[PDB]
Amino acid sequence: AFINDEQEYDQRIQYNQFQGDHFDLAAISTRATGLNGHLVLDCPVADELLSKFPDYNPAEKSGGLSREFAFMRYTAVTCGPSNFYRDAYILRPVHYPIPRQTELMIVITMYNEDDILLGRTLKGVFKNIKYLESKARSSTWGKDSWKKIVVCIVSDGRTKINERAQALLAGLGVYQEGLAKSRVDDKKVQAHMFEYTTRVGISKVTDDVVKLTTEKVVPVQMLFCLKETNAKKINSHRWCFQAIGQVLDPKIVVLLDCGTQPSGRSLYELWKEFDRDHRVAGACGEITTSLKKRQMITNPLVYGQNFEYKISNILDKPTESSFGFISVLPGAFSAYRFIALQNDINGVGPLEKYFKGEFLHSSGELDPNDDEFQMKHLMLKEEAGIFTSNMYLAEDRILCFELVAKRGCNWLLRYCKSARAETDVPEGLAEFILQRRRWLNGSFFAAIYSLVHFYKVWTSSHSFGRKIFLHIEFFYQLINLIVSWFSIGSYFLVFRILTTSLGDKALGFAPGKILSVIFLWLYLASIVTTFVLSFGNKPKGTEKFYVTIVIFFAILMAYMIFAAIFMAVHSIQDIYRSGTRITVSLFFQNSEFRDLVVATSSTYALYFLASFLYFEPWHMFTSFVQYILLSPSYVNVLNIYAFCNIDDISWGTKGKSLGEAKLREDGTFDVSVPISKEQINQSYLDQLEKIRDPAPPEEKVLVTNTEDYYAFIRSMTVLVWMFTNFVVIALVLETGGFNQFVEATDLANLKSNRAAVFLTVILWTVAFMALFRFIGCIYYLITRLGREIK
Amino acid sequence: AFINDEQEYDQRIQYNQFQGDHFDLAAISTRATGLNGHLVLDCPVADELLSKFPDYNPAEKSGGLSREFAFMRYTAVTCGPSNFYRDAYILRPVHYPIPRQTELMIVITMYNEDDILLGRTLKGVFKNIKYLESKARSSTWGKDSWKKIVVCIVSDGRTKINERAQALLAGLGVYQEGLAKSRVDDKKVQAHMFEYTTRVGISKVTDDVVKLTTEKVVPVQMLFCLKETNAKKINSHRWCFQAIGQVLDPKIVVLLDCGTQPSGRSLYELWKEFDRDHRVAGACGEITTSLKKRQMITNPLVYGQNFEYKISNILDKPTESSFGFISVLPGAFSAYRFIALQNDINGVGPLEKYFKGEFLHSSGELDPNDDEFQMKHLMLKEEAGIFTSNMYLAEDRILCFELVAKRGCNWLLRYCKSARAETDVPEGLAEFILQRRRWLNGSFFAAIYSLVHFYKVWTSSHSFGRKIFLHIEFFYQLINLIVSWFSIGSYFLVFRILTTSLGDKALGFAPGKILSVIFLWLYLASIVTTFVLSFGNKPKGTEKFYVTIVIFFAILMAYMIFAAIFMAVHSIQDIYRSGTRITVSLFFQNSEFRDLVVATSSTYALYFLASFLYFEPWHMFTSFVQYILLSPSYVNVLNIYAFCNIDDISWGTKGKSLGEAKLREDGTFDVSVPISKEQINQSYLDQLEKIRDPAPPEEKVLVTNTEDYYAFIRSMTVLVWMFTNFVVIALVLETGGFNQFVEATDLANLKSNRAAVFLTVILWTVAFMALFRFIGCIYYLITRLGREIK
Ligand SMILES: C[C@@H]([C@H](N)C(=O)N[C@H](C(=O)O)[C@H]1O[C@@H](n2ccc(=O)[nH]c2=O)[C@H](O)[C@@H]1O)[C@H](O)c1ccc(O)cn1
Ligand SMILES: C[C@@H]([C@H](N)C(=O)N[C@H](C(=O)O)[C@H]1O[C@@H](n2ccc(=O)[nH]c2=O)[C@H](O)[C@@H]1O)[C@H](O)c1ccc(O)cn1
Repeated sequence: AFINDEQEYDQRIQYNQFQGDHFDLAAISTRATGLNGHLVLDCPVADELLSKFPDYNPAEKSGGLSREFAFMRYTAVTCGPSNFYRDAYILRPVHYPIPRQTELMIVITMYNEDDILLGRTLKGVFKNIKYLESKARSSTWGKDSWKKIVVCIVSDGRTKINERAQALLAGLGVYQEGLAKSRVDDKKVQAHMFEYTTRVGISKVTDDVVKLTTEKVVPVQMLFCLKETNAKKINSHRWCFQAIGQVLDPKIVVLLDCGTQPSGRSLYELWKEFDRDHRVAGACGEITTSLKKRQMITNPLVYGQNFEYKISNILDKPTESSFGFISVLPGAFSAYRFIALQNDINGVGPLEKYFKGEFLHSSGELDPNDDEFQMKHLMLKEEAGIFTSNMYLAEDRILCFELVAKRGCNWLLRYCKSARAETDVPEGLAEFILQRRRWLNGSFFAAIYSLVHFYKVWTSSHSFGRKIFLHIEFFYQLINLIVSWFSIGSYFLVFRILTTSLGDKALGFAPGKILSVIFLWLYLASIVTTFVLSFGNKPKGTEKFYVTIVIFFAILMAYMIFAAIFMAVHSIQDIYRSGTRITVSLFFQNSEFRDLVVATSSTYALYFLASFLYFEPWHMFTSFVQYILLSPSYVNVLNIYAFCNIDDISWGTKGKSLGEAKLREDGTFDVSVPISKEQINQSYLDQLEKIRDPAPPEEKVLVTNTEDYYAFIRSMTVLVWMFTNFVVIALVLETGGFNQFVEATDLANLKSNRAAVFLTVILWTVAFMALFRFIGCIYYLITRLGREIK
Repeated sequence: AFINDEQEYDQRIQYNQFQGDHFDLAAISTRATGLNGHLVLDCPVADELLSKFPDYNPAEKSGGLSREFAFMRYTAVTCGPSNFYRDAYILRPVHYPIPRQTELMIVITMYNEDDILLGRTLKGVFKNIKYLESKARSSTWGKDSWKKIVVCIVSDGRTKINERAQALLAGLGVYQEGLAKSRVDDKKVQAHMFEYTTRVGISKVTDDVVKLTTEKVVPVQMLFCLKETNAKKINSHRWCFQAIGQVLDPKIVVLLDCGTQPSGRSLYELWKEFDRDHRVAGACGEITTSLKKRQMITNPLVYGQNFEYKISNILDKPTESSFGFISVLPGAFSAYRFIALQNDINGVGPLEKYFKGEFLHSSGELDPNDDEFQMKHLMLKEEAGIFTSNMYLAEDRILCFELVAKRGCNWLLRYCKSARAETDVPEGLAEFILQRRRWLNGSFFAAIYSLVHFYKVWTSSHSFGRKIFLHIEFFYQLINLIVSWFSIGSYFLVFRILTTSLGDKALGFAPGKILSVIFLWLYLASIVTTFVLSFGNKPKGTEKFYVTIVIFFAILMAYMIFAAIFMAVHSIQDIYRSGTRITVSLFFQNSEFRDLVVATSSTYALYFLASFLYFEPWHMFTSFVQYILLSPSYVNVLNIYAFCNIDDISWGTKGKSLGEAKLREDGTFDVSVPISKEQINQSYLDQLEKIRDPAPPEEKVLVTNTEDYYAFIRSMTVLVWMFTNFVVIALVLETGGFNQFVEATDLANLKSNRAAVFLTVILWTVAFMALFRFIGCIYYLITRLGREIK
């Protein structure tokens, strides 16, 4: 088990002086004393772990180690997040005789994750902490910097945590099996907290095994909170913010997920981003996809996701950062300023909005024995509108808007490209669809909520120009939402127009008509099958149907590109045939050539320039084709599945022995039945009276269950989506009854004109959005360079 | 509580001699002795119930009543249906010193039904038994006929049974609360059986209250089997047939449902049907809908259902009875010959097929403690094909085909119109849809199964002509299935053709085009909304959407009828305009007039004649319009909901405390945690070894859950249905890409020709099916009259 930039860190660190502070222990005889009336145990760690440390001395009973390094502390929490601070639950960092002030709380969320992912995450965090320690000419960082950093691991589900990750945590010395207790004082234990200052560092993380060693390891404060029952990531975040954060009172809370490995200096970059400008309240870093042992042709999906991530980080994040409002901060890797998230005195704030979703989106069955029964009952009893009851879709995204548009605060959201983190993307198609469901739903709901409540930014204390530019960004987001809502209809219209154009006898392509008909039939079949499977079955079961649909859509996209190229070439040849010389004006006057070629080429050129200026050009070659071929799948399959499954009904449906006869030694059976005449007569009369009366009306008027409400909401949403898309399609191609209002000959010309107008509109809208994003990223680069010079 | 044809029965009955036979009791001290090692208690009934009887004498301790009338017997059954006969479970009728042979077992099924429905059913049964007793010149019936009849009530769910119905049963004296025991000898009690010979008769059943009296009441044997947990009607029928039937060994088992009130002589008619011809194995009686306090205009749905039932009983049942094979025997009211249902020595038979559906269609989670674990494990372990695993759809319908096409037996199914029963139809729309789901699914699956396995009738020992006529019936059923599969597409095609015909400028109707377009859009919207609601929501929640859709379809049907009439009138006027005189040949040569008018008029005339010849003409006037207006709803809404919900997933998903710390008198908490160095080191080494190895491949290869299988089956079925219907529609109206293969002018003429051909085909197919059924019912009437003369 035990065996270049990192080397620089080791040189600056002495490694000889790591004596811990003395703290009061809890007596353990096996009666044990608990601090403040709570179940607290300070057990000793395995002797071998102590022996590994260089400072260990065989003569010393404990090796001469400090109290913190020698004993691991276990606490059982029964109250829950809401009352954790109210109760006298004291964490070790604040329990020292000299209080320790936290500067950076690194939160890690785990759920049945393999030991490899946790090992990679912990290796990244340890490397970042080592770099922070090694820093010499820093006012805040340097010697004894590890005392200001706390690593919190919140595992979701005691019975769902992977055994190998638990073994890894035990190897760190944080976790011990025997300590955990199910109940205390007839009260259920909601969470189990283990606190330990580990001096064990992960040397390397291979593909199959994890190797940890004690050589050149900086001490790290570890707090491992194991939850008794899984209550989702929102409940995990409630534990992190509402309960632990208040006790620790840290700044710049960093959120991480298992499998995300930050760089060697990324956390320092995030902290510097927060430190330079005091108005910044949230930050995010570039996220990258690993391509170590994945081939270009064997894994098209991975490379498509890589291209998507690179384009996002290069165009979308910089522009939003320039405007000061980021739609989404990646939960996998982001950071928030703690004070900015605090609610107002009135009780309304970003955290309240974020947490309300967990309470509202759940079965209305509250256990009276829970100590949080009053809070949940009050929250559910309150009248909730459409937006409040549907906050669960937005998730973290709501926090960004709530932070920017505060009543009287001046906060901003910023994106830094210096911070980089590597994560693992889902290789399988079913996992990809399941992941994209929530992304799409959250993005749509967040956009709608922000656009509807855009007036809230007026009261915020921002500069007038800042408000004007925020309004410009809101207008851009409105345009993007409108374009995204009509994605499927626009794709179908473009496909139909391009395929039918090949059917014209003017151009010499014979199989055009038959191919167009076959592709239309296959498209309709794929759409219908996708809808049926989305409503009925689970992605993991019927994966092959989705694979076939994706392959068909890739082939169709290839055919569409070929048709567009053929049409453009034919138009150019006709231009030359017409004679009278050729001029650039004539080329730009031809609708076919212009729309089909110029717009797409301009968009590609903008993407290429943006990639080059960021010194990340490879993704424009290695992973472009896969993304282009998969785009129709992105629009159709993912969007259909996301909209059909808006409601996430995780909870199930709903939720005195008469007697016991025991055979005795003899054949007789011991029974207790009525014997007296009086009681039998009384029972008979009671039955007669019970039946001898008319049936009263029920008039239950029960509130009923919430699952019906969310199912209704999802049904209405999908119906409206279908109706609008079909209205647009009927208007463009005269598909419905509109063809009756025209004649045999006028229909063709009118349809052609409408199709041309639609094509030019959509293509130029896409090109203009690309230009907008390009200019935004250019400005981001210029301003970042100028700030760096300063 | 206690207060003309029936009068005739009382006159013939002496009512003075009703002494019961003596039987051995079980000692009840409160240790009580059980017969054959089972928990059996013979408790005394309430003294007032004994006092009511005329034979009661105040001087006598028990009033002089017989043992059976004085004591009620309770038995606790733990084994279940499979092993009930194997175990020494003895029912009172077979426990007498002189064994009693059962002649007619009247089974009643109850599930949270109101006391009113049970009261009506029991009143009907008691009246039938009284009539049988009164019969004088009968070899089998007459004096002491009540000893040959046993009434079995199987209630589904101990905790779901309605309290008022239970009070009614207690008033009868069958049920007592104290006796029931949850467990015996550490074995769960599956069912609770109460046996009593009640002399209490229901005098009348008002709308709100039930009145029972002891005057002029014939004793009735009652066996009330209350099941501990609900396992559906198939499990109830398993209890009735597999377990009670074997012990009683009756003939002509009669099946009834709560709320079905048979006539005063209906059961005698069924028994006579069985007695006259020994080849008959199953029988059914006419079922009627009550219209006492329901208005023609206030309740259109009730009258539509009334018309449907009358037409069914007048046309469908007689023809199938004439052929000797009935597709469905109403479970609410039918009868079966017990010996015909018995399985073969090899273990294959109608009952095995019927019961296999319950076992296969359920969660694959068998409790090892069940005594039927071996049987269920063997059945599930066996390889099951598509048909065997989907038998749950057919339900009772499978029994009919399994009976007719036996390997070497000669059995027939017959329908008698002398037997009549009145039932309550669902007034609400949601209840109607829920009821029709299973009807449609069962009919479709039974038709498919019978058609596929038509060759099984070859080996049956029937006359050659009988086999020929059965094959003719199979061909007719194949045609009916084909017509029913394409119902929605045919309806849409007819609607589109009729609405577009009004758009032609030849006829002077201006709003035709706009109305056609609007109706097309509304039709598409209704279809899409129906599909979405069927997949997503529950009928009870979103009832108003269905109501609106039904109203729209009724309006559309009215408009379609108007359009057809207008077109026919215009065609006749053009015929007159053409000149050259008029002849019947010219009228029958015009496709428009012929197809639109002659076929529909012929069908209506056939229906009218069939109604008149059966002396039931009123339904052709009172309830015809409602059925005509609701037919499109029948085809669209019910069929869509039934096909979208083929899978009935009733079951849910899926299905050691670390320690306990108790605070003592002092502040210390009592805990048990590791103390010794050795155990801590051993645990640390164990964790190191656990993590120090590579991850082995899972390779679970688990069988997985069955719900996915049924969801997949339903998805495939709906997809195939959609594909076939759309193919037909595209072929007829040139809706898809087919229009590309024609020109501007030829398309209109070709579409018109195809539409005319489709209209004539469909209308004449309907007319010919109506004629076939009419001839069949005519033959049924003639043969029944001839048999009556004989
Ligand atoms: C999605 C993320 C990462 N791949 C991931 O999987 N995140 C999970 C999530 O988003 O839910 C985390 O949630 C935990 N979880 C799961 C189930 C539960 O029930 N409770 C619970 O806490 C999981 O263990 C996991 O750590 C990915 O890197 C990413 C995100 C944003 C982005 O812009 C780019 N990339
Ligand atoms: C449907 C029938 C009657 N209205 C009815 O409701 N039958 C129920 C059924 O068909 O299921 C019976 O099944 C019992 N049941 C219910 C739920 C459960 O979970 N377990 C259980 O035993 C119910 O109590 C009830 O007696 C109607 O008259 C009819 C039938 C056929 C026909 O051609 C014409 N009309």
